[PDB]
Amino acid sequence: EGFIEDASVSLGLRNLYFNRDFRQPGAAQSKQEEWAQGFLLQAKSGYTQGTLGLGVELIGQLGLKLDSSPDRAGSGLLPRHADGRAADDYARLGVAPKLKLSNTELKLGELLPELPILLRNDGRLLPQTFQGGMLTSREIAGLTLHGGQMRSLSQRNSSDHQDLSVDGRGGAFSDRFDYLGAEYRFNAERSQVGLWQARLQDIYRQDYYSLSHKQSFGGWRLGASVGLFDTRDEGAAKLGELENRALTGFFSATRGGHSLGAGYQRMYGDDGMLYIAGTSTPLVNDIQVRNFTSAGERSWQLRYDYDFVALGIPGLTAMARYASGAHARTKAMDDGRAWERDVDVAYVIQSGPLKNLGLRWRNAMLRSNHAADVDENRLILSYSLPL
Ligand SMILES: CCCCCCCCCCO[C@@H]1O[C@H](CO)[C@@H](O[C@H]2O[C@@H](CO)[C@@H](O)[C@H](O)[C@@H]2O)[C@H](O)[C@H]1O
Repeated sequence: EGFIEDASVSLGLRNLYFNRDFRQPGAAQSKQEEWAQGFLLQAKSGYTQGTLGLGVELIGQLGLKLDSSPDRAGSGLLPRHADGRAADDYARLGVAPKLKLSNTELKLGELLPELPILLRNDGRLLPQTFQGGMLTSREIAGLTLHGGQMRSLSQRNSSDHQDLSVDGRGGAFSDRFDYLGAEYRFNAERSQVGLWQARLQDIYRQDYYSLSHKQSFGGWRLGASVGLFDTRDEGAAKLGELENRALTGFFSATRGGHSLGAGYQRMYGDDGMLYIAGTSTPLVNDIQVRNFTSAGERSWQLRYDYDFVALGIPGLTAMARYASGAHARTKAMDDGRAWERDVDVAYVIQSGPLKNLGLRWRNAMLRSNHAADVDENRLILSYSLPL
């Protein structure tokens, strides 16, 4: 009578071939080329009856080495020993109790947060996870309030957890990551304004402002979004004084399966974008291999999408984008330039025994006069088994 009625168990399967090719010689390491199979166990109970409902969730991970050689092993699909050898496997299991009162919900334990201020990475074999507690509340129509504290994370290619730190810096760690968020949706569900504040204890404080609108016009579906991060050092300020403002925004137009979109992004201040180690960001140029977040980096993006439904081939989609950056500072030089060209093709079998089986290919070129030039390919096989 509930609890057992809204319960679900799924087994996510991801077969991944990853090949990042470094073009410049001597690159010391010529290549990251690995192949792995991941398993993602997610089991949720429903909630016990009563005004205060209890429930529990479980996240299980298993990554298996299918092919690797130490000369080419840092791909991020697998943990990597000091000898340079990939692990043959790694696993992880976290439980997550949950309470629900009215329209307010609390989860503690192993978490998969997808927050503008803390976006869990899923760019390899197995998801990044966090450890702590999340509150989510929507007692008011249109409004969603967020609060929580994280204490540790587990990176995508690790069984283990570790204290939090900031991407690209390390050295300074924290026990305590506290946030608060508010999100108001209006104009017949079209417009939305967001407000966020996060505090990585004794390292940084980060504000985030968000503005977005989405509206259909006959056959056109236009979308506009703009966000702003403002990050300063905080407390004892272990990384020292920090100073980044980071702007992002795009506009998107879609009609008859075709999508075109332009994006802009700019890093202001002595520091580039500051975020939690290994985490993703909602910045528009956070793309396949690079995210264009170096100090002072100004960048834009043009993106094209097509949904092959219209041709009579549903499940087939294609995407291409070009990202260009300038004025990046890298001790060696200011006016650092880079450009990345991504190509995404995906197919999902829509009928038959193999319904929902998915194959996706991601290809990227990156060239720069500061970053390492790369060519990257990933083959991704996907399927989700309900239990
Ligand atoms: C379909 C997929 C189902 C897979 C389920 C299989 C069960 C998983 C068995 C191993 O699980 C892991 O064991 C690691 C070794 O013990 C732990 O390291 C963790 O354990 C800590 C101590 O608890 C520390 O040693 C580390 O830093 C790290 O956090 C970790 O938390 C745990 O998840």
